This record gives sequence, structure tokens and C-alpha cells, in this order.
Amino acid sequence: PEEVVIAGMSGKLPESENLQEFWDNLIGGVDMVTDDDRRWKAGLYGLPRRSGKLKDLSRFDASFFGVHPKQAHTMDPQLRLLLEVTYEAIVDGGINPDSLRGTHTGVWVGVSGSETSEALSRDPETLVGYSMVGCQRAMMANRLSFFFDFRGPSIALDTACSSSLMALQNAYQAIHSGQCPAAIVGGINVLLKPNTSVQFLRLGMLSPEGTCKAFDTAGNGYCRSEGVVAVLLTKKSLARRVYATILNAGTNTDGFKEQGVTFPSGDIQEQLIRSLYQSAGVAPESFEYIEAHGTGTKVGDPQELNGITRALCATRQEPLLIGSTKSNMGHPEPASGLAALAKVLLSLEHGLWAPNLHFHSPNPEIPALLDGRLQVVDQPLPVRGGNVGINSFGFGGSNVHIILRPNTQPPPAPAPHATLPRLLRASGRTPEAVQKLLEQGLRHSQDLAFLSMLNDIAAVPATAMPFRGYAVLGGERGGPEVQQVPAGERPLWFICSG
Amino acid sequence: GVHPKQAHTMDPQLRLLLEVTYEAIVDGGINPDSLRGTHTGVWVGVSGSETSEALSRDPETLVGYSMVGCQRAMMANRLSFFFDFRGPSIALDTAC
Amino acid sequence: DHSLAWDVPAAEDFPNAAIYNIDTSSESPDHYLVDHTLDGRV
Repeated sequence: PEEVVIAGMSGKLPESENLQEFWDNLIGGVDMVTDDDRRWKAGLYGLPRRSGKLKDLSRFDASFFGVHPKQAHTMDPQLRLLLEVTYEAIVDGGINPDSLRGTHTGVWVGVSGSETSEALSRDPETLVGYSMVGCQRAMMANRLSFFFDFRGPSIALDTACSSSLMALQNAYQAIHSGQCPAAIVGGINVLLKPNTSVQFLRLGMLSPEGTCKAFDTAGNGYCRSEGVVAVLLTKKSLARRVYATILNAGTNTDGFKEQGVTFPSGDIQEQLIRSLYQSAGVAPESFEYIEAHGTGTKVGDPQELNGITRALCATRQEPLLIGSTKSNMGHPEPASGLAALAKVLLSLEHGLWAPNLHFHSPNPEIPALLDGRLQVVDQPLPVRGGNVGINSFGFGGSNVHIILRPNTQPPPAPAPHATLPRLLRASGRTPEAVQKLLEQGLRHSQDLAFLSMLNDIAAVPATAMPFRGYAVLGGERGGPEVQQVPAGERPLWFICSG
Repeated sequence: GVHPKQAHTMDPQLRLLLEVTYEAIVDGGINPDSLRGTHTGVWVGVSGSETSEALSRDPETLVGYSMVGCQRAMMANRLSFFFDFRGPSIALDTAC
Repeated sequence: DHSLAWDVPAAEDFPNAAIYNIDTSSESPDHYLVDHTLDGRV
């Protein structure tokens, strides 16, 4: 087998345009569930007034991704934001997207909604054929493969709310068996039709207060939220930046249950955890943090926590930290796993665990919380070091679990060439992007790896990115220069002086 | 074991797929019970959720059972639940 | 480059005269209508 590493990362989550804003909201305790009526009138059909909603769903750089104005107008917002997030994620790891073109990279996308196709195709008299191409759920990954020229599998999975982690597990399986040299895993969920919220309310899952209060005595339901997240996986030989290493990922279904289809069975989850960490050869003590599903339900939370306690906390003498990203941004059904993965990776990178909100008293049914075996992160904590676990469970009955080993690479010791001035080159759609890259590179003049990774992603033909600019670092006469690169190839002539 | 109210709000695809799956398991000479509790998996390829769109068109009278019986993911989770399959249960979406 | 604005479905794009079929077949509930025969026609 070959190592699998999470290289890139990017997404657009509630009240967070990018991952940096998402982390700033997470650490600062900002509540990303809002009471404004953007998608639909607040309080409609008795629905909760709160939901995690993205900032904007109507922005798309169509010219770059080769979508004509008519096609873009008839494309699902999920797909547009997912294309943008995928390009962001591939370049985050320092991998130039054109370097993967024609390879066997695969696209696994976890989605559970196709509301745009239903909205566009309502009028038979005046509908457009290309609406299906941009809205068909199978196209949520086929379009990514088409643009990025990936020859690997291109699938879309539902998995009933555990879809993002299911796609992550499938990509891990593909890369592990050497079938795919890389993989793009993404999950997208956007709330457009109030009828789905009404259905979820009828089933008895949503919370009247619109808050996903997990690990708490007053757990009623979760708050539906939007979100688009894409993650890049690669074999270790290809990854430039390594956020972590996937030690083992698995799956299993609860099967028959006397309670019904929508009642979790903690024994199956415990079996999944134990089997995964026994096959991966990782002792339970090594675990430091567990990313519980944390949907804030009255029955699911006790079952999940008791299963976790039996699986991991059976013998360990140190308390196991627990937390849920859904106390901050709500619960995106298809993309729940990717949000948790983003939170965990960002917390590892910044060295602190993002605190969990809406935790005042522990639910009496969970004995671990009342005791000290399990400790909920109610305020920022430093990272001691250890394996991290993320598990996502769907109301259909599916389960997923991933064991992550954090990447701990100490900064390199000073070298003689460190003080030498370096060159930084940037490319962007508009001068704003080039200026942003140059300024950020200036603020980190001493980070050789960051500068090299930025340079690797600056070699794009002027047709795609018609602006450019350099900035020499470490020089007294240092100032960025930018200008618009003309189209058309130019011969490179040499002259030797006398 | 589907109650009549749940049966009506159930996607016809799932209704026929349950019977077809049982007929396929027995077709091989195997008793569908010997697979109960095993790590057998289910992979279903579907590309249409028309029934869900029809059952969720009147918020005043729509019922929440349609979510369980008409969701795309349930086209496999229902089979896993009835036959007690502990293996992977996904619902692929690639067209054709 | 996010200068433009693209269509995103609104809340009104989704659902929020009466046709009656008179089937006189045996199983149908309107079977009694076959007893209203005038001039030898139903």
C-alpha cells in the first residue's frame, strides 16, 4: 500500500467566504447561524427562523471555466461554487492544476439535493435543454472532470447525510490501491426549497430554536445549513503540503433495528471504530480528539457518545477531547463530514482546538461527560499531539470513520541562503488577485516553502489569467510591479555583449 | 413490514426494488437469512427522484414519511435495513 | 472575477381546474353509474 495525505483544502461555509474567515469565526465564537430571511421568508410554514446560509450564491467566473452566459445562468449554484472551490483546493497544496491534466485523478462528490433542476424544468413550454447538463446530479462531478481533464472515476454519492465522508473513504480506497494518483472529494448543500425544511420538521429532526446544541441536556434538533467544501488527496510522493495522513477509513450500515429506519444503533458505530483502529494498528491511547457527529438530537447523541466511550475510552487514563463543528455552523446534511474535516485540519494548523458553542450542562444519559473520561471543548485548548478521529452518521443508517495522523514538521533550521533575496511571481484574473498574492508573500518573506508553493501556482497561460506581477523579497529597493500580460506567444532572443 | 400510510408515500422504485432484490437473492439458491448480519453491501444506481418532488409540493398537507420513503439515499438504505446488511450501502448517480 | 450576477432560483419557483375521471369499470367506485341507462345508452 501507499500513503494517502490530505494536501489541499478549500470551501465556502456559512458566514464564511473562505477557510480563513471560517476559522476566524470558529475561534472567535461567532455564531454562523443567522436569523435573516435571504433564502425564504423567516418563519415560513412554521419553520425555524435560523439557518446557516452562505454569503452569496450568485457569483461565478464563467470565462475562466469555459461556461457561456446562457449555460452559466442555467447551472446549479452548487456546481459553480464547487468548480471554484475545487480550483482553490488544488492550488492550496501547491499543485499546479495543469500538472494533473490527463492523469487518473478521480472526482467523488457527495450531494443530496438537485433543487435547481426541479426549479428550471417546471415549465415544459419554455425550458432549455442545457439546463439538464448543468443541473443533473451526475454532472456535479462530470463537469469537474471535464474542466480539469481527469481520467479517473467521476461519481456522485448520496449516502443519506454521510456523503462527504463516504466520498472521502472511497477516494482513500482508490488512492490506497494505486488506481488513482490523486482524488478530489467535495460536498455541497444549498437550501433553496422550503418544502424540504418542512419535511425535515415533520420527521421530527429540526430544532424549534434553530440551534444544534450538541452534548447538551436541551438537545432538540439540528439547524439546516449550506456549505461547499472540496479536499484534495494525493499519494505522499506528490503532495507538497501535507495537512495530515489518513491511517484508515471505513464504512458499515446499521442494518435492521427494532426502533426503525431513523434510529441510530451505537453498537454498529462502536464496531466500526474498533475495527478501523485495530486494522490500522493504532492503539486507543494515541487518540487525542474525537469529532463526534454532534447533530444535537435527543437520542442520537447519547448513542453516539456511549459507542465512542466503549470503543476508545475503555482503558485510557487521559480524558478524550470531544467536539462538534455543528454547534457553530449548523448541520449541512451531505457535507457534514467535510466541514468537520476542515475544522480539524485548521485547528491542527493553528495549534488550537476551536471551541464548541451552546454547551452549558451535560446530558445526564451520557456517563462519560458526567465523569472525566470525555471532555467537551468549551474554550480554546492547545494541541498536545495525537491521532484525530472524525465520524459522520446519516439518518438512513450509514456510518463513516477516518483516523488522521497530524503532520508535525518542525520549521527548518536557519540556512545561509535564507537571508538571500528571493523572487516571487503571481498571476490572477484581475489585478486584485495579483496584489493579494504579492502582499501575502511580502508578509511572509522568510517562509521558503510558502514562496515556492506560490511560485509553482503562478505558471498559467495569459489567456486564463491575463494579469501578472512580481515582487523581489529581501531587497531595500523592494516594491511590487504589476501589469496586464498581452495575448500571443513571444520569441525569446538572447544577446551577448562585447 | 411497511405500514399502509408509509407504503403510499413510498417511491415506486424502492417498492419494486425490494421485491426484485428478494427474488434475486433467492434466485441464486441462497436463503436471504444466511446473509443477515453479514457485511454484505448494497450499490444502487439511480438518476431520478421524481416521487420526492411530487410528495413535497404542498407544505400544508405533505407528510414527513416521504423523506424516508422517497429520498435517493434510501433506495439502498431501505434494502440494507430490511435485509440486515452491515456492509456499505451507497446510491451512485452517474447517468447511463 | 465576480463582477457579474447569475440566476439563482428564488423561493417562488417551487410549488406552494379540478379534473374528475368517471370510470364505469367494475373495480372503480363509480360503477353504479352503469345503472343510469336511458334510451338504451349510459
